[PDB]
Amino acid sequence: SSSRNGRDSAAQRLGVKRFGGQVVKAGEILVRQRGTHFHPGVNVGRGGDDTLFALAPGAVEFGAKRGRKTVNIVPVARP
Amino acid sequence: GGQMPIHMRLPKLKGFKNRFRTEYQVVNVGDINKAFPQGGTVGVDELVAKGLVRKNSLVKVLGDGKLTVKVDVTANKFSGSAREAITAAGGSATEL
Amino acid sequence: IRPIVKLRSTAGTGYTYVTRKNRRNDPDRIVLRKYDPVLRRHVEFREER
RNA sequence: AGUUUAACUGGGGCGGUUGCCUCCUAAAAUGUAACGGAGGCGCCCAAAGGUUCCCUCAACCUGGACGGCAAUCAGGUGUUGAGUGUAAGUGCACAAGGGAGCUUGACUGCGAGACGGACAUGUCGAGCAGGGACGAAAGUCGGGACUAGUGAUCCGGCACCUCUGAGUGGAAGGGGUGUCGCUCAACGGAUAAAAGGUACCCCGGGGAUAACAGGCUGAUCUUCCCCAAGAGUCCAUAUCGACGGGAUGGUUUGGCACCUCGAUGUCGGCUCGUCGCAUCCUGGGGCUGGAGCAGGUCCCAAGGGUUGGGCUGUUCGCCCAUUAAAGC
RNA sequence: CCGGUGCUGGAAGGUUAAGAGGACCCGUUAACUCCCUUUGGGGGUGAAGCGGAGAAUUUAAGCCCCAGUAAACGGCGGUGGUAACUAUAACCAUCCUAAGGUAGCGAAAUUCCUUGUCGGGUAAGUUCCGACCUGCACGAAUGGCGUAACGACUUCUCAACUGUCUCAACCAUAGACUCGGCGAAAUUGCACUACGAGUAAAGAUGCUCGUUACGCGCGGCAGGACGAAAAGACCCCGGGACCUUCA
RNA sequence: UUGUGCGCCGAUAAUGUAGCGGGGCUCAAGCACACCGCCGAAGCCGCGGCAGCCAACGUGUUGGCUGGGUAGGGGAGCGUCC
RNA sequence: UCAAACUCCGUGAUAGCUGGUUCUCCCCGAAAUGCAUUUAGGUGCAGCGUCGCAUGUUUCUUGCCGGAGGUAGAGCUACUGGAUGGCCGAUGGGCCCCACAGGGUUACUGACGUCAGCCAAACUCCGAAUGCCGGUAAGUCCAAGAGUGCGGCAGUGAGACGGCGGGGGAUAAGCUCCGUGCGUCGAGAGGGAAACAGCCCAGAUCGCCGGCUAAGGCCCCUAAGCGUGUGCUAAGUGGAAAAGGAU
RNA sequence: UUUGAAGAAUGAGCCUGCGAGUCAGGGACAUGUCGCGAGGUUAACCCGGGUGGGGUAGCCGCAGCGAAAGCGAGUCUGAAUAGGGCGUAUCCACACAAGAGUGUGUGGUGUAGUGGUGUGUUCUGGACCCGAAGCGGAGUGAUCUACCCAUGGCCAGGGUGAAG
RNA sequence: GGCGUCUGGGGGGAACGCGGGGAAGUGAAACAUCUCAGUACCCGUAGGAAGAGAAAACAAAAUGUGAUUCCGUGAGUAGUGG
RNA sequence: GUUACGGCGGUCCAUAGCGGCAGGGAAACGCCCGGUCCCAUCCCGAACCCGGAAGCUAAGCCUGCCAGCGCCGAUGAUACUACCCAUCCGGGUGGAAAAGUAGGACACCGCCGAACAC
RNA sequence: CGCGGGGUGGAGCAGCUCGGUAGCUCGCUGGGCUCAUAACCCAGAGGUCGCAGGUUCGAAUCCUGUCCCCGCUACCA
Repeated sequence: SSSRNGRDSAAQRLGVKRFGGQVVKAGEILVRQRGTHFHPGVNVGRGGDDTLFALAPGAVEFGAKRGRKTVNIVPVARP
Repeated sequence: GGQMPIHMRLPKLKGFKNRFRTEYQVVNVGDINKAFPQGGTVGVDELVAKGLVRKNSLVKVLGDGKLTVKVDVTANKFSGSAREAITAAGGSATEL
Repeated sequence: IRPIVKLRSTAGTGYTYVTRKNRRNDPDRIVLRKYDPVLRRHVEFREER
């Protein structure tokens, strides 16, 4: 006999790249995702592939806003 | 391993090589200022002697370092910075 | 022959190029579309057949 | 005449597959194999892109001419179950879904920083400028809700370029920029170009890998057994014992591929045996739907015995005559 | 059966090489010129000649094509129904074909099912003979069906004959055995090389627990030493060789 | 009658006990729970020697830690010849 | 000697294949994975080793803190699906009024809804523990002989069993394929397991006719106890086994 | 050689000898060491009975960027003073900008290669050693065997009984 | 063509040379282009050396060099190359 | 500063919602009156927009009453679980610890403004 | 070891998805010609390749399990 299956796609390495508290530079990829399981918030932008990137430095802060899970970047105050 | 090797899966570097290329052995005015602290006439022969350029080579002069001394430089080409530094010291920059 | 072909939208006032794709079963060859060229600025581009 | 005639493969062949995307497997980061489980792709759209503005469905109920379950109309309920170009998932009602207007950013030059990462690939990207679209403005726009929709390099083609121009001026040709040409689909793509046979075979190797045997397993097979619906005039259990269930054994077909491929000779027969008992006869016994003869079934018992022939290579089997019996 | 592929013949067309042909175009530039200002220098046109790219047109075989040829290579059908019992189907319908296997043969050196069925032979016959035809998958010069004679062919049967056998016994001879003499061999990691049940790379002289066994030879048997021999020929992988062909 | 702790049957292959490793064990040498000691390794300790790394102090001693090892890498050496 | 003789030469043919590769000690010490491959028993790169250089605790462990997940589990009237029984009762089927409609009525089906109980790798209103990322404080810190970067030199790229989670398989395989800052063997001796690579203990610098221990064991083989106390067992259970039977 | 062999997987009867990472190259890379040092070095060649002395042709360093023209501590891209790529040895101090990860200027310090040679890998070569089946070139072979040519020879005895 | 006479050749030789002919194993991890390689081998020819050689050359605007051969560099470069 | 208040926002966006049954109209929010003007309906002055102030809090909005439906929801226990012990017991230890259930939880916070107060 | 392959009126055969499935011959029904078949005329009539699913609006048509006589099934040692 034979199987009509056997295929699979390449793993896309989606996920969260910078978790809560992680200090990140601007443009840093925080979240690789397909939709908006994580939404963009403060100083975070959404790319064409629904990827979340920091628009400014800071520490990643995961929050909520009207039920949506959000990703925010809180500034790191210099001494 | 039969993988298309790095030297074939990559593109050949662009451009050509210009066999009719006028390459210049370069010397910097700072090197001149060190070689000739007193100044004076400076030509390809003197630079070859002081070990700044190669013999039987076209010579160009470039304005990297500081020049403070009077030199009647003689080379095949000069940069603008080199010429200006030479004349600012008060010497001359002759092209042959 | 493909329905969606290369097109090669060229320019009026200088015949330089931009390329994209457009279905052949549109009843024309003339995809007049504005674009920015190098060496000039925004002008109308057409598809040289 | 020279050569090619792919690999994966629970041996190989045949069959199937080969790249990309989505899910599960996948063990709550990522990733993760199998000839593991399911599907899809090799496009489409000049709007199904951009932008501004607006709207919110599906389903159900009720009323309505054709009109019906369902066309279009009205009202109501309805927070999302519809729909999202197309697979699936993640998302989207704040709408990314529905509609309209204007449009071409389905741009040029660039790109801080990151993701991913054998390498080559791939991916996101704020932001600066140019010149634009929409918008009152803020602002958004470097294709599409996202992720697939594709092909390295070589080679060559086309257009443009203040590059080069084999003494010089030109030109050819080369080069740059943009771009085109490969189901190279065996999809990291041996060649621009290629199918088969060998039992006439050869060599190098392999127990890394099949056939015999062994070993493991025991689906299958075999030998029992549990329940007992019942058949048995009645009576489940004299006898057979369904539906179902649990095990033995390792003799069958198999699965695995663990020793052996620098050799473990194969079926059947002949000869020689030896062992076990799951006993064919002989022996002992219980029950009987055992009157007696003869049996049936079960238990104990392996001391000995267990024929000769026809057919077939045959084992097996059928048949012939016999036998106490013609064992496994 | 000429549909396929070949072979033969033909050439009205179509296509088609080199060669002729050289248009047109391009490069160059003698000369015309235009600005641009320089002390000459950048744009256009452009003869002849030399070159390059080379189109149209003409051009044969071949191929396509038109016929023939099967003792040329080759190929020679399905479905369904139908006769007063039943059964089959002489018959019919329909589809396809280039044509649908004729005569003759047929469980065959061909028949898987299959030891087909029936009959004969046999006490008993998967073999054999005859016959049937449901020909898996006969077939007419890759000849078909037969055939006297022939055959160290194959198969079956019978008579006679016999130690092939029931069922084996005896005799001699050559070896084997003994003595003398000469004197190898393959093999060989070793060695004062047991058996059982186990264990173990899953079959143990060599390990474990036990059992058995005084030491050394001679003749013998061949169960093991996965015995010797030959780097398994089968299988696979890799590479060769030769062979075939519409690679 | 309920649950439990031990047991019985079911039980059944083939060279030879052969499903405790053996003898033998219930007068446990068996099982459970507690308790007491001991044996037991190239482990640890003790005594001694060596080497590697490091440190300290002094211009070579001490101390600590370490020292299984295939492919393999590095280091230092023995022996032979000319 | 023949599916292309022999001889010499090319030629020391080439072989991703097999075999072999010779003295010592000291230190460190793997891998049997990923990707790609006319590739799968080969090779390149990465991973893992070593050496050197540079940096210096960045590594690692623990505590605490900030975080994302959708597994286990659970739940489903929270979706998609499945699915048990009731209740209602559309719907149809029949019957009767018997037309055709409209009615009641039912031996029946009986959707939808609802009550209760359930299930799911590709279901999730939920949701852990762990693990992971990051931060932080400490620990180790004359050492893990760490980590990172560069470069020289590699080898490996056939893994095995076991524990746990899982696929395939008959939820069989000493099966196969994955995962596991899981282990061991590999490459690891020693002790125990009778023997017995992968199980348990423990990581062997050498020596000692010294001691304590681990696992495992203390009647004799066999070192240590026919140990103490309380019970149990009658089957040599111990010193294999099921459904099920059983004063 | 293996996941794993005492292994019933391979090889070895024994001893003695022999038997496998070598050599060349201004080769490549790295490292050590020596010389000289912003320079280093010669090759061929010439003279020397030598290992020594000459030999500047070249080679490597000394400036890069760019397809190139070319420009030059800058350069390429680009309309850009607008960013990026590569480069300006490195470090120190200061100043100014920033805190988008740090940059820009000034000053200073001032850059280290090269040729011998050893070692380890590597390239071209047989390239650690042994090993095929087979390919090619040129020749040797039909005294075996296959077939043929020429010339000779042999086939006891007994039967059958064709044509004519 | 025949007869006569005279002059010469003929063959060998290890290497080197000139002109011709010209493989394949191999490598390309296959293979045909290509490589191996103008190698091996073969043929014809010599000479002590041969061949080449006195520009219908190079070069690049330098008032340039000035037969040929050979060595070193140029340079594993420019380029060539499925 | 007080309002049965009008806006703009916030919350682990439901303790906030839905549905109640009784209420309010000071300014304001609103319905509401009309389309002449900007503007508008793929038809409609319904909407959007504009101009207005006739009456009405009827509705929206707002206030009070709530465990009726939904939402939140501990604890403890259980499941599951990393490590560990244990020769099968998936037995047990110490840690973490759900879902479901049950007990119980019914909006709050800020800024501005308005009327009044002042 | 294993793989494979068309179905359609009563029979035999066609027809690949622009939104229907159908058409041919034979057969059958009715009529006519004949004293009564064949040949003629038709109002001629006649089927859901079975159910599940499409992207489905809708599929004979497309895709899968089934629809099932199907040629080839072949482990060569």
